Amino acid sequence: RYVIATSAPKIDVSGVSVEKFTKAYFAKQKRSGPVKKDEAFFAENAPKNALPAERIADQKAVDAKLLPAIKAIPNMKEYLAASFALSNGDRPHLMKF
Amino acid sequence: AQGHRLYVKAKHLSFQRSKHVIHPGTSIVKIEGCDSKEEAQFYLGKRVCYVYKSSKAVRGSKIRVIWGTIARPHGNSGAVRARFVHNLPAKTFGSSLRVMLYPSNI
Amino acid sequence: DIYKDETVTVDIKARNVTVQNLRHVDIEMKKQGNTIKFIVWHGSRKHNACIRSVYSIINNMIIGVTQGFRYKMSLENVSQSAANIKQ
Amino acid sequence: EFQKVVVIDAKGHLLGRLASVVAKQLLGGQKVVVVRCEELNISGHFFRNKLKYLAYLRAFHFRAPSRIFQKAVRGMLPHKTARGQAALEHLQAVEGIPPPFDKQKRVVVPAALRVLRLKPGRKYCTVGRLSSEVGWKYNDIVAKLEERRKVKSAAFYQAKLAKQKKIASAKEASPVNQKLSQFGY
Amino acid sequence: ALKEYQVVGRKVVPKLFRMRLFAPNESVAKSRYWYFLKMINKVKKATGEIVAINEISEPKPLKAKVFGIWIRYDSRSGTHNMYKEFRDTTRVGAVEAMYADMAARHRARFRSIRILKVVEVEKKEDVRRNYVKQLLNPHLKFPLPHRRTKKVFAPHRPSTF
Amino acid sequence: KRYVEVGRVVLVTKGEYTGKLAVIVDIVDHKRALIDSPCSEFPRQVIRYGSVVLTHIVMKLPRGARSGIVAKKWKAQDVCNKWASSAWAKKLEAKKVRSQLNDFDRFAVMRLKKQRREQVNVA
RNA sequence: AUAUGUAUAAAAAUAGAGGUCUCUCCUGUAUCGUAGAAGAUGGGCGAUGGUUGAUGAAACGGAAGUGUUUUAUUGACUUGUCCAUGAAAUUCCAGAAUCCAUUGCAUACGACUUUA
RNA sequence: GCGAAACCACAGCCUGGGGGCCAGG
RNA sequence: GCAGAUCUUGGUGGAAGUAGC
RNA sequence: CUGCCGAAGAGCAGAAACUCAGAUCAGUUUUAAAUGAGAGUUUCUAGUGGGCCAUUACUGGCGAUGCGGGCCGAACGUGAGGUUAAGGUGCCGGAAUGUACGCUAGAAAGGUGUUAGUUAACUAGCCCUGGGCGCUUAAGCGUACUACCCAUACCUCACCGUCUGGGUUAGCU
RNA sequence: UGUUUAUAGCCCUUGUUGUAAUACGUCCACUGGGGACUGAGGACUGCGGCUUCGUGCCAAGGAUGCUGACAUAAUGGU
Repeated sequence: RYVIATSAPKIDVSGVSVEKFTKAYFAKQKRSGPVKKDEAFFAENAPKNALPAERIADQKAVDAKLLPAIKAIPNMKEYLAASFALSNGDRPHLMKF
Repeated sequence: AQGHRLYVKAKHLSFQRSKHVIHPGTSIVKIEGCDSKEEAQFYLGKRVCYVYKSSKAVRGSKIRVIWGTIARPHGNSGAVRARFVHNLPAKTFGSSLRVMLYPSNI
Repeated sequence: DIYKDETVTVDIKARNVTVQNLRHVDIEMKKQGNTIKFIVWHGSRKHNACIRSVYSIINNMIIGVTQGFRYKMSLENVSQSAANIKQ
Repeated sequence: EFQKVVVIDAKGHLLGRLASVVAKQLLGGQKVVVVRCEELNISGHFFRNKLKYLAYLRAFHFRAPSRIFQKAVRGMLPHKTARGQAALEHLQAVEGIPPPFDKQKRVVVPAALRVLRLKPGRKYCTVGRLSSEVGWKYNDIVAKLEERRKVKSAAFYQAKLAKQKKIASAKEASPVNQKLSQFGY
Repeated sequence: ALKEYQVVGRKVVPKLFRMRLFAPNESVAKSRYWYFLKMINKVKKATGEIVAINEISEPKPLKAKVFGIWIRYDSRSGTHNMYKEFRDTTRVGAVEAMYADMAARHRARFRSIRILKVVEVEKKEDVRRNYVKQLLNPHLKFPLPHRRTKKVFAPHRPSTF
Repeated sequence: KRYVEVGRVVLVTKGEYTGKLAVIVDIVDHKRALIDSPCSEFPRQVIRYGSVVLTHIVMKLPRGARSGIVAKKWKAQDVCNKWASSAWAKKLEAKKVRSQLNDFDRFAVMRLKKQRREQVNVA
């Protein structure tokens, strides 16, 4: 409900495995943080939630499997690097996405 | 030119009312470019909001937003009826609202 | 009337029939050849009354321009001036 | 399409139609400026509005065409309420075209134009001439100032058109305009 | 919209009376027929019955014709007879013009008007109206008048030419 | 230069035939006219002048011509590509095409007009 | 004396105007600007470009001219074109006046004219 | 310097229509 | 079981620092 | 304090007692049965026996009755949503500066003012004479077709209350 | 000016392409979406439907499931 589906030509995505992306893959870290009653006071133990390496590796692997598909067809690289924004005279009820 | 805008400008016209009785619970909103009840069917269910200033730094900001939703068309000339979580103040007649594009179906 | 059209140059720019003016009454001029086809397309009886006056006024101005003579004993202007002189 | 400030050339517009259009805009939070209010037109012969005004003369009696239009808008607004008085302060009706406004685009209201609303041959009065007969005495200078502004604006248009000629010629010169002209631009 | 309706009826071997009248729908047509029959041959509405109610279309709907309509007016005095001619492409089309015209000029209502007869005059000589004759001239050519044509506050003044 | 007469070709601007191109065949009265078009999807109908604009093009046509012969007359005098010759049709078709682009095609036009503005060479 | 790009300037007519005997109008659904970690960091090709911030100016704008240009620099960006790095776990939307004094051209009293 | 009293629903701009109501000034 | 009875009793107002001595 | 019933303007309102779809009725209509409703009685015991408006002495309405419109509409528990009546959609004001057809101040007779017709004379319509702003191929007048606005009204649901009817004991883990 | 499809064509009747087409009316226990309001009830009992019978399943005697934000706040009152 928060995406505009455009009529731009589709990108070849069949070449990247997607079955690993499940509900558990995107879930948030369950509340925990095993702590003892001397460091919770004087609260300097909080680690950071920096994205682990395999998330970066999966992102890079997806980029490798996606870049040739977007490079071959013209204007894809500049289109995706762009941003969508309305201006005066643009009427969304009449513009065909 | 600058862009970064994902909303359609709208005006808070008035409340729903008869000649002498007013209903603050429903508001009349005129959207830019929507001039018929056929085009007003597009904006139904969208989220309309009223954004204003204040003085207290609520979470470190002077901005305040009253959200809402477009409910149905009103009349023939593209006016719509908008329901807001808090009824809009009467002093905001002719003010400028923001009709976001979500939830989207096109 | 449905069509009550009637008859130097006849240039009808901005309803001015400069050979003169016709802005006062909506009747067309159309400068049809040497004549000025002074048309009325479904107008009003006032337009029919004006055209009979306009046709004579245009003809009198054209006659006066070509040869106004004296007629002691500018057409309307001369007659009004003569009446003013007499008064 | 609405914005914050609009300038309306009142020439060829009817008094009631334009005021009603203006009043609805003002109550919607839109600041409206009406220029050349002495070129406003009124349906009916000159004497009809003339007897209307002298009956009004028989309350403050104001003769200026700009304030004639201002009264017309005022009756179309809830002036007794704080909301109406707020709307009225957003309206700047002036005669002629002040220099701050002659350098900006001026829109016209098709729903109020005399050509689109009056049958040809219908007698019509002009507010400027009507005002000049009921006490207003500034139409000579207003008309004279209009000619000077019109002459200066005409020279600006010629300069703008001359500059437009260069870019217009250079438009089709570039082959890109014809390379992908199929997009409709 | 108005519609032509052929109504045939008779009192419960009584003679069958058929006539053409213009009504918005069938129910108005049958009541109108009964009222017309009541004032012609004095047949009671309750006693009589309708044997056939059929709708009539225009055989030549895309051909311009001239229709002569004879009707009975009810006025302040309530007694008047006129005849008027209309040029259009349908019998029902002229009737709407007839009703619109008389409600305009003479301030009439649909109930006070009864159609006496409507005929199609195909002879130009038979036309008795100057406007109809002028419209039938072989050189009919006139500029379109009364043109005059949301987006309020247009940017440039209308051309209107 | 725009006289409502038999044979003049008109453009419909109201109803479901907006943008369709038709020609007057007969003058019903002072408020209506009968039109026709060679295009099959345009039927023979009687419409009012409030829905049309009088195109300056004029075609020779006998009064009361049938639908089929009107198409032959239109083909004979080559009204097609003659209406398109005028700048009026070019602007209308360009606007009609400009109403169809998706976001990609609009972004292509973004780049195209960027490739055209950069020169601004003047003497 | 002290506010979400806040963009768009001829006149007059709808029973005609503008531009070079010819052409156009029939609305702006148009035109200018519009990709960038809210706009990052580099390299090449083609023209002397475009956008500007700060100085230095000169010409114009008097109806309410508070704005228009021409520029001479300086400091930046430049997507005109094509490539190279970075964005992430915000892991689905939120120095005067007066009093006091003084003048009588003024005066019921104030006020005014004076000086003072 | 001394010092009341009666009285007080509430208050105080006009015109017209039905001193506050309606529409205007 | 109070809002009123030009209710009863007490207290306190505007009039008013007015009229006035 | 809340609830329920509720007039009048002998009759009208309840309470007990009985007798009850296997009973009679009706501000109704057909004919010379249809349809709705369960029908009644003895007894007592409070209140009133004004007037006003309108159509034709009658009939209603006002009065004990607020709400939408400005007489028309509509009989009222607390709300949500939908839809409407009357009246409306230029602005004030919620809603089409809608579409289409027409006429030109407006919401006894006169006129060389006008538009359609009848046989120079008459007929019909508008103009002169006898809520505001504003409006003029209307935002005036008439007809037709759509769309729109909103009542305490209509429909759906929730909730409060009252009334009517039904269930509920070897009190079953 | 007068004529009868020629170097335009038009009107009327019949046949034919004919089980035309379309508009209108009406119907489907045909179907695809968008928007808004509501979630009363509280073990099973019922009426139905699929499923071979199934403590089977189901949109069938009234809402559940999946998530996110906050305690220095979110939210609601005076």
